[PDB]
Amino acid sequence: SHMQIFVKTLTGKTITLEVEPSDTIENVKAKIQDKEGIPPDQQRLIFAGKQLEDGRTLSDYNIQKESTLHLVLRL
Amino acid sequence: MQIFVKTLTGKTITLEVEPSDTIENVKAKIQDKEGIPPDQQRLIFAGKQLEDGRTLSDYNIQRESTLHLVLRLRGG
Amino acid sequence: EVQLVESGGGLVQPGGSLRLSCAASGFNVKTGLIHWVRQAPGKGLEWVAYITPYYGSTSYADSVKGRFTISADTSKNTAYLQMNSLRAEDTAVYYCAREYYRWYTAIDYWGQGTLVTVSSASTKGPSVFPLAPSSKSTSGGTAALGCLVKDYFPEPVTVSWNSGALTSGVHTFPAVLQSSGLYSLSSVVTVPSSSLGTQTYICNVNHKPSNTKVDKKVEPK
Amino acid sequence: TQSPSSLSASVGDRVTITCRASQSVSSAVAWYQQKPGKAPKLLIYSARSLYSGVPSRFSGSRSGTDFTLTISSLQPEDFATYYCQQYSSYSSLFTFGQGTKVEIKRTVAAPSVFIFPPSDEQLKSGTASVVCLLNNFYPREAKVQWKVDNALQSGNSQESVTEQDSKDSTYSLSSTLTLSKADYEKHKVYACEVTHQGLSSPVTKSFNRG
Repeated sequence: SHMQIFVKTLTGKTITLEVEPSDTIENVKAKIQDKEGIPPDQQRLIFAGKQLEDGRTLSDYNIQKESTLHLVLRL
Repeated sequence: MQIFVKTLTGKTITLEVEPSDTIENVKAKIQDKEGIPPDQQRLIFAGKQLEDGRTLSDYNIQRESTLHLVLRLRGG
Repeated sequence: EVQLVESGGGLVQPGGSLRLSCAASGFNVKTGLIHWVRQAPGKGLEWVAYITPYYGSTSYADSVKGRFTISADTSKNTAYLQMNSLRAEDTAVYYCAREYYRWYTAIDYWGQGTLVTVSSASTKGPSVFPLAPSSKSTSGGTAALGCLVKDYFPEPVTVSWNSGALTSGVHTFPAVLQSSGLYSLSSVVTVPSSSLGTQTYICNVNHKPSNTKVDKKVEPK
Repeated sequence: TQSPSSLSASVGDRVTITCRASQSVSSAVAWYQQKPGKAPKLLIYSARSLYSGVPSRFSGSRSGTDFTLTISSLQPEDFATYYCQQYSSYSSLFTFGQGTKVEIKRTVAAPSVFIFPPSDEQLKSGTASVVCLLNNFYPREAKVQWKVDNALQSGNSQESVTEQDSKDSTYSLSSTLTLSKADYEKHKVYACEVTHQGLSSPVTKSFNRG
């Protein structure tokens, strides 16, 4: 069932996440909030150079096993 | 320089590259002989996964160094 | 454009064997996996086997494991299903299909399927009998007439009315497997009452597995 | 292994098919739509994401251990059979669930009942088939009982039903009663008795040998 993905900040911090392929971008951010403390309100995730929409899924964007995302914060 | 790419069948393949050659360009070189698109290729060295943006010299790969290849045939 | 074309289907005795072929085009089979999946007439889908052509690794359903051998030939771009120790319950349409990593386990392209029928019964041409229209088969402004296509093996059979002219109001019923182990079906058409006194009616039955071809005129009784 | 189960619905209805699941099996669940005579088509992959070209009225969801297929408002072309597919990482085995056939609900329509005596051609072969036809009825459920000189028959007849007609949403049924010429010749009244929701009481169509 579960996959492992990486989330890279631009501060040079890399966090490892446990996600299902079926997981939604919203749950991902909620998992980021769960262990990191950063609000989903203030998160913006990048994969293959594109921003990921909340209502869609990991699989929507062909995010695979041990793929890497970037996390850009908003103000 | 010369490097070896190792599969999972044990069928190790030879290769020829420069240090300035990108990771993307290496996967394209394996495609030319193996027939597998770069986006289905996962390349490994020293324990690290290799990103399609760095060069060979970035991860500091030398002549006769071994790379490990994982194929994305099943997703999930 | 992607295509999968299966072949090799047909008739076998219980205990016998048969080889299915699955020719692929518009893509290379070594970039993913190929599956066989079968469907018994009137029943659900059943996964059979898969191969990953690039490595040669296989996997098999329980109901099939000790007797089927899936395999691939990369140079021909074809995949095969070698079926041994065949039993009646193996009767089905067999599809091949492919999974590509991007669809996370899901099967995205499927062929139209080939028919494998396993039975001790001998291949046989159908007998065609008229279903005569009459007062016992009219309601209001229309009459029913038909053909009974009886005692044939195996499927399929094709029925056309008046060499293709009559296509409206035709009901060709699904064939039933009789107690004898042979197939029978009905083809009926409803036509206006008053065309029975002017038009002739001829059903055209083609049974390719036995090269039988019958035309039967249906007169009113 | 089995026949699909049937769901009756109207154009515009919301339908939620569920796929019972295990802890062992992976959450990479796929859904297929299959129409009579044709191959299955992929709708949903990875439990809840849309295959290329699938309309938005199709969605997928994870109800804990179980997985669901939802069609928010049913269109005429959505009336078909649906299958879930499961995959286990431990065994590498794939499994398709039972399959659900969604058919079109409409006002109850009684059948037209016709009967056909055996042809002379068949009678000379030493066999006798009587065929009883049920035309354009809804719903699909009907009972056809054969009668020979008012003896109720069983185990000498065969039944077939057509797919729901795509234009008027009715079904047709053909049933054949077969006897030997001899046994046929020893009796007079051959009757087809039909029970259906659209009938006040059973309708009988009969004929006398000859």
